[PDB]
Amino acid sequence: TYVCNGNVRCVELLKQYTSACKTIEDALRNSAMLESADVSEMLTFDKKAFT
Amino acid sequence: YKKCTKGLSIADLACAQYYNGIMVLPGVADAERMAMYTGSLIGGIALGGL
Amino acid sequence: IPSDFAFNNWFLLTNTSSVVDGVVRSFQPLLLNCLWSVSGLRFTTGFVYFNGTGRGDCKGFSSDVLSDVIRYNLNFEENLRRGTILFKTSYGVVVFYCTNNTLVSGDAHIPFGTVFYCFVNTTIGNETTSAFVGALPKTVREFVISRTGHFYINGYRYFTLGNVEAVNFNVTTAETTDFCTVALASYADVLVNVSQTSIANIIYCNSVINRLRCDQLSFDVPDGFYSTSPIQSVELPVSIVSLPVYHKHTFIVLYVDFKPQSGGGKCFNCYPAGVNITLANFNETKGPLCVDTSHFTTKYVAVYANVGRWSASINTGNCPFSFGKVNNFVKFGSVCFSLKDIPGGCAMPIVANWAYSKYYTIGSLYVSWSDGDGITGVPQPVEGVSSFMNVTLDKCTKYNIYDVSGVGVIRVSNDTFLNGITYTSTSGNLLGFKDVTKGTIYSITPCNPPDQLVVYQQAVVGAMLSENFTSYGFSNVVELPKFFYASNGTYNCTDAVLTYSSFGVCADGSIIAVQPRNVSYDSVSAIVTANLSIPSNWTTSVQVEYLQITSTPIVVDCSTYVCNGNVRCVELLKQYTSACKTIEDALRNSAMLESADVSEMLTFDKKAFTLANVSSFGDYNLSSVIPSLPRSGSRSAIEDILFSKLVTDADYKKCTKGLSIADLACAQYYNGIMVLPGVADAERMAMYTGSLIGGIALGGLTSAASIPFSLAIQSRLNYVALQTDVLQENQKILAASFNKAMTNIVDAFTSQALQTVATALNKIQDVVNQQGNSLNHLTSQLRQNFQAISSSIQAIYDRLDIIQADQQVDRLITGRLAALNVFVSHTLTKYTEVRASRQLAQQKVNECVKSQSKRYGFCGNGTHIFSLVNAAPEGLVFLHTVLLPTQYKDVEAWSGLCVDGRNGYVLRQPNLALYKEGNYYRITSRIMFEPRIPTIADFVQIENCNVTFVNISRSELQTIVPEY
Amino acid sequence: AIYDRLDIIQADQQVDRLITGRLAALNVFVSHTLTKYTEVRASRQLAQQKV
Amino acid sequence: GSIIAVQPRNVSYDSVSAIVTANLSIPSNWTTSVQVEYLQITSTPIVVDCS
Amino acid sequence: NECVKSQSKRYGFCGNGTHIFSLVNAAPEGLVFLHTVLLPTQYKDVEAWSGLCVDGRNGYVLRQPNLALYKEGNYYRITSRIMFEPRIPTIADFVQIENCN
Amino acid sequence: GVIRVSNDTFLNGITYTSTSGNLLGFKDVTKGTIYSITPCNPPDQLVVYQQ
Amino acid sequence: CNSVINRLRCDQLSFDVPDGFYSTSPIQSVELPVSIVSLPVYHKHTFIVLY
Ligand SMILES: *[C@@H]1O[C@H](CO)[C@@H](O[C@@H]2O[C@H](CO)[C@@H](O[C@@H]3O[C@H](CO[C@H]4O[C@H](CO)[C@@H](O)[C@H](O[C@H]5O[C@H](CO)[C@@H](O)[C@H](O)[C@@H]5O)[C@@H]4O)[C@@H](O)[C@H](O[C@H]4O[C@H](CO)[C@@H](O)[C@H](O)[C@@H]4O[C@H]4O[C@H](CO)[C@@H](O)[C@H](O)[C@@H]4O)[C@@H]3O)[C@H](O)[C@H]2NC(C)=O)[C@H](O)[C@H]1NC(C)=O
Ligand SMILES: *[C@@H]1O[C@H](CO)[C@@H](O[C@@H]2O[C@H](CO)[C@@H](O[C@@H]3O[C@H](CO)[C@@H](O)[C@H](O)[C@@H]3O)[C@H](O)[C@H]2NC(C)=O)[C@H](O)[C@H]1NC(C)=O
Ligand SMILES: *[C@@H]1O[C@H](CO)[C@@H](O)[C@H](O)[C@H]1NC(C)=O
Ligand SMILES: *[C@@H]1O[C@H](CO)[C@@H](O)[C@H](O)[C@H]1NC(C)=O
Ligand SMILES: *[C@@H]1O[C@H](CO)[C@@H](O)[C@H](O)[C@H]1NC(C)=O
Ligand SMILES: *[C@@H]1O[C@H](CO)[C@@H](O)[C@H](O)[C@H]1NC(C)=O
Ligand SMILES: *[C@@H]1O[C@H](CO)[C@@H](O)[C@H](O)[C@H]1NC(C)=O
Ligand SMILES: *[C@@H]1O[C@H](CO)[C@@H](O)[C@H](O)[C@H]1NC(C)=O
Ligand SMILES: *[C@@H]1O[C@H](CO)[C@@H](O)[C@H](O)[C@H]1NC(C)=O
Ligand SMILES: *[C@@H]1O[C@H](CO)[C@@H](O)[C@H](O)[C@H]1NC(C)=O
Ligand SMILES: *[C@@H]1O[C@H](CO)[C@@H](O)[C@H](O)[C@H]1NC(C)=O
Ligand SMILES: *[C@@H]1O[C@H](CO)[C@@H](O)[C@H](O)[C@H]1NC(C)=O
Ligand SMILES: *[C@@H]1O[C@H](CO)[C@@H](O)[C@H](O)[C@H]1NC(C)=O
Ligand SMILES: *[C@@H]1O[C@H](CO)[C@@H](O)[C@H](O)[C@H]1NC(C)=O
Ligand SMILES: *[C@@H]1O[C@H](CO)[C@@H](O)[C@H](O)[C@H]1NC(C)=O
Ligand SMILES: *[C@@H]1O[C@H](CO)[C@@H](O)[C@H](O)[C@H]1NC(C)=O
Ligand SMILES: *[C@@H]1O[C@H](CO)[C@@H](O)[C@H](O)[C@H]1NC(C)=O
Ligand SMILES: *[C@@H]1O[C@H](CO)[C@@H](O)[C@H](O)[C@H]1NC(C)=O
Ligand SMILES: *[C@@H]1O[C@H](CO)[C@@H](O)[C@H](O)[C@H]1NC(C)=O
Ligand SMILES: *[C@@H]1O[C@H](CO)[C@@H](O)[C@H](O)[C@H]1NC(C)=O
Repeated sequence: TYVCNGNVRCVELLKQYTSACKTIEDALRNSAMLESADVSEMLTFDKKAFT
Repeated sequence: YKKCTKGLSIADLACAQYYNGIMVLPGVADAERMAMYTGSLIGGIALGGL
Repeated sequence: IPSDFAFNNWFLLTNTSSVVDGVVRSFQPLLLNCLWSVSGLRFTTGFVYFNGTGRGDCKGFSSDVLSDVIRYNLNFEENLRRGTILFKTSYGVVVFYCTNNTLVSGDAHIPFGTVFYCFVNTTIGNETTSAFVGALPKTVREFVISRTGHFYINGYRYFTLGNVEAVNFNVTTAETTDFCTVALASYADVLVNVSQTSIANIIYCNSVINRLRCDQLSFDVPDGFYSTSPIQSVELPVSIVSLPVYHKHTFIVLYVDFKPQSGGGKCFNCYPAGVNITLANFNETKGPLCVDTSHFTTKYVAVYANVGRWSASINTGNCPFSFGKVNNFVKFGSVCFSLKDIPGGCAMPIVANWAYSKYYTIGSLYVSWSDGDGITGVPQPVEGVSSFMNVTLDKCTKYNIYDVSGVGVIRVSNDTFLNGITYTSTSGNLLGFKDVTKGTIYSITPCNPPDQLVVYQQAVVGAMLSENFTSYGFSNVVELPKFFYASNGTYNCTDAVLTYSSFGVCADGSIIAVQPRNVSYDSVSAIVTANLSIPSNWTTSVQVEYLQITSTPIVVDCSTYVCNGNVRCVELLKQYTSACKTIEDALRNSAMLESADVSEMLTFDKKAFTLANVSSFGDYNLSSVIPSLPRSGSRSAIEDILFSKLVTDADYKKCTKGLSIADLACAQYYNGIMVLPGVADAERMAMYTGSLIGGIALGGLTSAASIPFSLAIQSRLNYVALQTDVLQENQKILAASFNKAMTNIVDAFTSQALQTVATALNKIQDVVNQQGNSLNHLTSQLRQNFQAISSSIQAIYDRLDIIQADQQVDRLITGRLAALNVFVSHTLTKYTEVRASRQLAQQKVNECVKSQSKRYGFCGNGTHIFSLVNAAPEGLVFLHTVLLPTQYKDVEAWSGLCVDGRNGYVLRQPNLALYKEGNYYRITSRIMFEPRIPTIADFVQIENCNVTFVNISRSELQTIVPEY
Repeated sequence: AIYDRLDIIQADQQVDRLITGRLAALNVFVSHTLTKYTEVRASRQLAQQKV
Repeated sequence: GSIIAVQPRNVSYDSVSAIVTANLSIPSNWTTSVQVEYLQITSTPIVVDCS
Repeated sequence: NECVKSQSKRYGFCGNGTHIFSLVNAAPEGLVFLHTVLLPTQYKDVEAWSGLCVDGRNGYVLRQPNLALYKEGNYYRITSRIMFEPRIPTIADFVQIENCN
Repeated sequence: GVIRVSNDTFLNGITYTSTSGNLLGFKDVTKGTIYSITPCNPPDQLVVYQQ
Repeated sequence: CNSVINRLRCDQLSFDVPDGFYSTSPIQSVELPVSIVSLPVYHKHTFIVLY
């Protein structure tokens, strides 16, 4: 999306360099999921506290 | 963005981001649980093991 | 294709040098059409005409299709069978001679199996030429040739031909079991895993799962959220919106005259061609032409149907614009093309084809231009009426509005938008345009919004979409507010097997409102009358952590890494030493700094050495974590499993000799990336981890031996609170839970605890990925030449004389030093971050491990008992045993009662609280139900008695509290 | 518009120098995201550590 | 110039032990040793005019 | 503001041992400190009991973790876990426990 | 560099190159034997003491 | 700049280089016979000449 902009040809050429990009987007994705895990872990909910 | 790719309004800046692929994820501390949490703790300030 | 098919005879096909032991997605002719079983192929093999006439079974799926490719895989023993090879092709016949004997004619047999002067006669037109066999194949196990004519034998294609019609495998077979099969097949796209010259398996890229998996460049992609854009690329009508103007005729035209010399093989004397420009009339006074007005038009006309095998075309000369698309909404000003050559303009190459054998290059009119807005091109020849503004709204469209091209659906919008004709976004893509005729406006909605989808258990169930639609094989795909959720499976919403920050997902695909982990913690409260709950029966749960503690030390020689051993590059580099010298000095001193720091942390105790003995643990059977007993010499199961998973340190001295091909790490020495032996190398690192791990059950003592562990742990916990129990069942149940965490969690290697270990494992694999792709990012920045002709400095010297050699050499070194400073600055950011995390790790091993902190939320998410520790790839891992609430214990608590007399009690220290279990009073802790005997040492006097409080005199206080 | 301007071969040439530069800036951005992650990690430690 | 197997700094620290019958060692006669530290506390403020 | 003003109760923080106080000066764009500290130089032998409980229903456990008895002679003294200081024995640090071994 | 005789089938292809792109070894056309390439000038690390 | 010490010191662009570990590649640059490995093909005469 960010580089092809929806272009099929740019997609085909990009795919051969996936390893770099795939690594990039995997890093940011896993780190997003990591930090989301971390926050969710911090997140707690109490029925006593609600009221 | 699902609701801004239709309708009679010109898309907002954030919607333009979806169009360009900068998918801004809904915030981890989205309003619902974030508020439930901030509330749970803020009540935990005057609430103790009881 | 069968699964588990060994296909050992089949092989990979590579244009360039073959890779080893890697997985790559690629296009291969793998859509097998007809097996065409050999069935003992005899001397009269037969001719294939690119047809399904194959003597074979179709194996169900992919039964029969137009056969696009023919291959000759060979399955036979190491035997010589008399044979000949004859090739039939459109150009003409090809015959192959050979002679096993040294004589050129010799004996006309191609060697079969392992292994001669052979020749080939190729007749083209009426001319016959002879080709030398040259190199003799050791053994041919798979042969291949295409229609397009590419020929690869196990890769490294020697050449490629024009095309072919038929073939014959003129092999006389003495053996009855000559072959199993020899087939025809068709192209496809697949992926390939080959290891150490042996293929493992492949994955067709058909399903959604297999599609994304192919994109993952692996097998069995793990569960998670991934982005897909499945929008159909099928061409659709494209609406045009334009600005009103009466179109003057500004369309370029062309003519050509190609003398028709025979386009067959025999073009010994073949004529050239002369083209005459048809764009406009030329007066030789002024060479350049002009534009009548600012209008959109361009066309190309030519005649090429003059020869049997001829095509004439132009690609691009020295100017960017590609002729023939000039009409595709291009805008220029006063380009003023001229046939006669003039400066400041590009030229265009013209070429003629004769079956690709020879290119009859000619040069047509060079094209000149000026930067402007007037000249323009439209695919339609005439737009003079100026009422043509094609418009499709809801359908997918391609659009050009006022020279802006995009793809999407036009949505009618009603807004004044009086500022200007059009508005573009921050990126620059137009959002909407107001119509010239009436002031109405149309927004542009993107045609192909990106889609997010979820795969679970190697299956895609559920997808996050913007449309209310069921796109799955299951039954129901519900809707949602402000956003939609796609899962075609039924919704019983029994329970959620997946959890994201803003949603939850059932095993069946039912969506659930994100529910945060429900936890009921207990916090201290002021002296009050209430019914209270204390944690009583705990069992221990390992909460695994991973701590970065160093980074892999790396040193780079300026000369090695940039010169590559080149003396000339060394001489030029030396003048810029100050920068590089500063760089390598910084990284070197910082390496020595961090090595000093670790060594300073490193300690060794003779008392501790022995403490790794298995006798100390007793019933605990910690064993796995226990450092192994010295094997008649002067390492734990987890560290070993982790090492066994080190997939995806030695001395290069021993790999620059020997019969083995060098390993990847050895290649690093060759390229000058001298990876230093790890500071915490195995020897002292292990001696240290052992010394401390024994220091956990070893305290300041005269001897160097162990103490019974059962009495020993009691002390670490006492730091948190005074144990008044004698018989510790918790020990044995925490051992059963601990070793069950090791059984199960170590099986996970090879309960929220499981989430913790999943996080830690993902963290270690993260740090291994980040280091791998860091140095791979470096060695790929060496794989790329910023501006050079090529990356090889040597080959550059071959290519170039000194002066311009130095020019591209130093632009290379400037870019390499730039990336190198980037890398050393990432090393410095890694140093400051590994310094913070060293502070923290060093800060917790010496505290939490040695003496439980009084800070809850630090280590253990509750009352903490002690922590284990081991080594890990470039980091530490700990196992903080802790005490948490499992069963609460009811109690009643008074409101800090003051005695009726002037005596009245307030708290002597905040961490205790009375309660009334019965007539007698006991003062259990705020962190356990331990029944501390009541005692005066914790009392205080306060006058003001609230009658609502205890009724006791100072005398029977002794009968109430056993103060003395 | 580059595809409109260009035939495949040199189209791929300017396309891939584009993507090389875009991936370069993109790695710059993901590395600033990683520096932001390590810093927001320190400050998460501290915030989480004070609440 | 003789090479030696890296020996880490030998140190015999003392850590607390649970109530037990044993012969124990307490530090008695100390003399003070300065352990110098250096702490970054600011950075050299710099301003640049675009023009 | 901490270690300098009031010695931390965290060993391994400042001084690599028992810490006494810290000096401070300025430096190019930074600070430098001189953390005076107390470290082991000469150990002092002692004998320590296994948290003995009295024969009567009275029996002793530790009132706070940082001390330890020892038997220097017939009389008992309760030196700290961080020094050989001879704290006079005292009831303020005692507790009762029935089970006598 | 110096060519070192190597004995391995290496049946995948004629030649193999490293991650950098420098060839590691090549198999002979005549007989299937292969030769590894060992770097001519390995970098050296040296220590200076008391000048 | 004759001795090893004075050689590295000249590279240090200073005097009395402090004690430490430094990288040197002293391999002789003297020209040596260079072996050639090639792919079998009967060479047609494709050599440019000049007058
Ligand atoms: C080693 O080097 C050699 C060269 O020395 C490489 O060989 C080349 O490889 C490329 C692909 O990497 C080949 O291009 C492909 O040609 C395929 C054959 O199709 C031919 O006929 C069809 C129908 O008439 C034409 O459309 C093709 O292309 C022609 O027309 C297009 C129009 O745009 C022109 O641009 C071309 O110049 C031609 O004039 C061919 O003549 C062809 O099927 C294939 O197309 C698929 O892949 C592309 C890219 O993804 C898609 O855009 C296209 O839609 C097809 O993709 C789908 O098609 C299949 C059909 O089964 C569907 O099932 C799937 O959905 C699939 O995704 C492409 O055009 C090139 O021809 C070839 N050179 C020669 C002469 O053989 C090797 O690849 C290389 N190997 C290594 C190891 O790198
Ligand atoms: C590519 O191939 C497989 C995935 O299917 C992975 O490597 C292969 O793993 C199999 C496991 O069955 C190995 O088979 C075993 O090899 C050992 C070693 O000789 C042998 O003792 C056993 O009897 C069994 O045959 C196979 O050798 C191995 N192939 C390799 C290493 O090339 C690998 O993960 C796959 N690649 C990826 C990353 O997809
Ligand atoms: C055989 O191949 C030829 C092409 O040479 C084709 O014309 C014919 O249709 C094929 N026959 C069958 C039965 O497929
Ligand atoms: C096969 O080759 C033999 C000799 O090599 C020849 O006698 C025979 O005619 C050939 N047959 C065909 C069908 O080419
Ligand atoms: C080509 O074939 C002819 C006869 O078919 C033969 O005389 C000639 O020697 C062949 N060319 C060679 C062997 O190079
Ligand atoms: C080829 O056929 C032979 C029979 O001669 C058989 O032994 C061998 O297994 C086959 N090779 C395969 C299936 O790869
Ligand atoms: C444009 O409009 C005309 C008439 O409505 C039609 O003939 C033509 O096909 C249309 N073309 C496109 C691309 O919309
Ligand atoms: C085209 O070619 C013919 C003959 O080759 C010539 O008479 C004519 O002037 C040329 N140009 C145009 C624009 O017709
Ligand atoms: C969503 O799609 C379903 C499927 O047909 C349809 O019944 C429903 O009316 C649609 N709702 C909206 C708001 O588009
Ligand atoms: C799920 O819902 C379907 C349809 O309402 C129902 O038939 C089925 O019994 C339900 N299953 C469970 C486990 O609730
Ligand atoms: C969290 O809340 C639900 C709501 O009633 C309750 O059933 C459950 O006991 C709580 N969680 C656990 C693990 O007990
Ligand atoms: C809970 O407290 C009330 C008074 O606050 C008391 O009467 C009751 O007995 C307590 N609960 C139990 C189980 O004793
Ligand atoms: C729970 O605690 C009580 C109190 O000591 C004990 O009697 C009981 O056996 C414990 N139960 C378990 C399962 O540990
Ligand atoms: C470990 O201790 C046991 C008993 O404490 C003893 O039998 C054994 O010899 C010890 N290990 C070694 C290596 O001596
Ligand atoms: C625990 O002890 C038993 C017997 O001593 C032994 O068989 C078992 O292997 C030990 N546990 C582990 C994990 O080795
Ligand atoms: C003290 O006791 C009185 C009853 O006489 C009551 O009204 C008041 O709330 C109490 N105040 C406290 C407990 O602070
Ligand atoms: C460290 O160990 C050696 C080994 O016997 C010992 O001689 C020495 O006393 C220790 N180090 C110091 C500084 O005392
Ligand atoms: C060491 O302890 C033993 C008993 O554990 C004791 O007999 C001995 O006297 C102690 N050492 C000294 C020097 O008193
Ligand atoms: C060591 O400590 C003892 C105990 O006070 C003291 O008498 C002796 O003088 C001290 N020695 C030194 C050198 O400080
Ligand atoms: C190449 O080989 C020939 C014969 O072995 C010899 O005359 C020539 O000098 C050699 N040259 C090189 C550069 O090895």
